[PDB]
Amino acid sequence: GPGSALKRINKELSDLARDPPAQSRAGPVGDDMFHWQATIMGPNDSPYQGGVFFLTIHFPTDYPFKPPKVAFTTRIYHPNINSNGSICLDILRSQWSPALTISKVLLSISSLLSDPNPDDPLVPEIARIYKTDRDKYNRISREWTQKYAM
Amino acid sequence: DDMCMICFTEALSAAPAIQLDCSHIFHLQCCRRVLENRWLGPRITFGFISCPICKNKINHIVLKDLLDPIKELYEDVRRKALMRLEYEGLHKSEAITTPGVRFYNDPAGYAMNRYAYYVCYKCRKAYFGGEARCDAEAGRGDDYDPRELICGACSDVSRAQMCPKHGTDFLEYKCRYCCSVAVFFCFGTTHFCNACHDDFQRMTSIPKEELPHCPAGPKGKQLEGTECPLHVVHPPTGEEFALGCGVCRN
Amino acid sequence: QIFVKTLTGKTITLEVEPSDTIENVKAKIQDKEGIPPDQQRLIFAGKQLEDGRTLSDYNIQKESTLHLVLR
Ligand SMILES: *S[C@H](CC(=O)NCc1c[nH]nn1)S*
Ligand SMILES: [Zn+2]
Ligand SMILES: [Zn+2]
Ligand SMILES: [Zn+2]
Ligand SMILES: [Zn+2]
Ligand SMILES: [Zn+2]
Ligand SMILES: [Zn+2]
Repeated sequence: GPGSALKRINKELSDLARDPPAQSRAGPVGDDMFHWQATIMGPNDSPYQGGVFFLTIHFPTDYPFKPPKVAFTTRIYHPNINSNGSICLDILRSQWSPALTISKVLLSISSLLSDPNPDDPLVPEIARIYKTDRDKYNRISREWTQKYAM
Repeated sequence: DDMCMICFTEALSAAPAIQLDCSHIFHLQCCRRVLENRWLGPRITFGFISCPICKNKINHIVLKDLLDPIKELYEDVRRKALMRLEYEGLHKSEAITTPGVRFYNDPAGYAMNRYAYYVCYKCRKAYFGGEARCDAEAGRGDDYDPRELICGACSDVSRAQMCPKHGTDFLEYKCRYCCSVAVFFCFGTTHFCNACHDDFQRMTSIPKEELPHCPAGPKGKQLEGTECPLHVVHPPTGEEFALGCGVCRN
Repeated sequence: QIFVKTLTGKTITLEVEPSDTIENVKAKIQDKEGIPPDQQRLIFAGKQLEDGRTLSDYNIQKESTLHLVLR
């Protein structure tokens, strides 16, 4: 049951740190194998460049039939991540498949920083700035990157 | 390899396995769990029935017991959604008629994306719960109680005058506290929209005359302006009100 | 020749010459599993590939792996 979820979490870990996804680290933070920490580096081409961003990950008892709870603990200026570090990502909600792995989530989150989605935004203010004034969006993103993520 | 691509815990060689109509192969026992769990949270979605891999619907003789009630719910919802989209006059919508956008030529697809449906606990049919917000879609998971989801007909607190065309099949209520279609029905008396339910402790406490008046947003906001979001006359915020049949005014 | 992993593991194969623009690799992607270039992103080594750059713009060599993520 949870022993099943655990065998799967250990597999994902072993698979991971022995072939990490580009610009991310992730792993258990204690002896509790259901609670992970992760980092995503700001992608090279983005205003987040050079930032290190910390995430929290909670795996459910019936993984991977339910997705993990994933959040930012680093403050970040982005249309699809709120001030609580909640991420608007389909594959974490309605579009979750048990075929997905943490590698794929982190890769997916990283892409989201490379390229935000303003159309159905979680923070409609930042969404607006992005669509109307890009120069501004970068400045604030980089500025936030400098305050919070370096 | 011989790895089961649902639970990466295995080679298929290990226990009961099956090949879906789609072609690729999984543990029988894994496919069943995927189909028993259904969707995440209260709002009916059908992501879970596609193939982990090729994302064509999962199909098999051995799985018909699970798939059968699902196809019927999917049918029910596709039906209700597509109807609502047409009535709402959004089937000609540009997000359907533009080649290379997500739901090009997919009116049903667009509508089921746009609308939020819930399984009623009393009867067992889907009912409409409003446009799907993003804010609800990065909120809780299943820290919710299915007994509190109840279609308009099963929560008729306003002994409402039925629609001659569609009986009570598409009857919907206002949130008690704002100008939104309701989703939940708690303490067998009180209809709440998604946001107000989240915050029901507060909402219940606010004195009735201190609530926002029409036009009223969730969680106590006063929306600017003069036209009601529901395009209806209704009693002041804080009183129950049956909105009527959902298709026939939309 | 190079590969393309979908998020959900499904791998697909393409014949390509270096100078191939990622424009037409998104196109050559449609020809096989039939998705609109306009919905698909390509990720290589954590870089989101820009439409109309070559592959050896990105140092993509014989038998490399990209990832298709889509909105
Ligand atoms: S989590 C948030 C919704 C969102 O960010 N995106 C929805 C979407 C649909 N197609 N592309 N993005 S409230
Ligand atoms: Zn399995
Ligand atoms: Zn398949
Ligand atoms: Zn009912
Ligand atoms: Zn009617
Ligand atoms: Zn409300
Ligand atoms: Zn109103």
